[PDB]
Amino acid sequence: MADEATDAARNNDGAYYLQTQFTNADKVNEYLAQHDGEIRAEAAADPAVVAAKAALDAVEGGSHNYGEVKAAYEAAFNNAFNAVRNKYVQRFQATYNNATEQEGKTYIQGETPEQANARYLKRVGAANNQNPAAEDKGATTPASKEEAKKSEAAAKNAGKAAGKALPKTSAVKHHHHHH
Repeated sequence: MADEATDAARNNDGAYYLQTQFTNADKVNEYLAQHDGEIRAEAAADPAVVAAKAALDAVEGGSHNYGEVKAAYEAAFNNAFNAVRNKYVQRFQATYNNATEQEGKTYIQGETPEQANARYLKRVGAANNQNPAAEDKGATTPASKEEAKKSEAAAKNAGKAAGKALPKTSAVKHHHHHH
């Protein structure tokens, strides 16, 4: 069970270069979306990615070389997914330019903007070797451990009661009384 995968997703604008949808990138995304399956499968079937995941399941948690295989797995994944998506959109546009240009063009490049980012990521320092890795028991926010007891007291004050007094005596007898 040395595997755990919180798939949480990001259906949001994520252009490393357009930073939204600049230029005619809508028709790009439309294709990259329409074939997101074949693209994802190719990227996930790349020798670097299969090997890196299968090595991760053998070194996970933070086990030492973990940081390396983690960085390699990421690098190779993004690398591969970029490379497949790139090669397709490049073919697609340099076919669906039929009108004046790039029709039949076997002999000219195009490059892409994400390609300048993706160039940085290339590692294939393990290959071959593919076994399965997904079983995370869901783990959909466990509000385990939630309580707040408290039980306090204070302030006994400890006042006093009273003083003492006495009535006067009657050290008088008559009030003269002459005749």
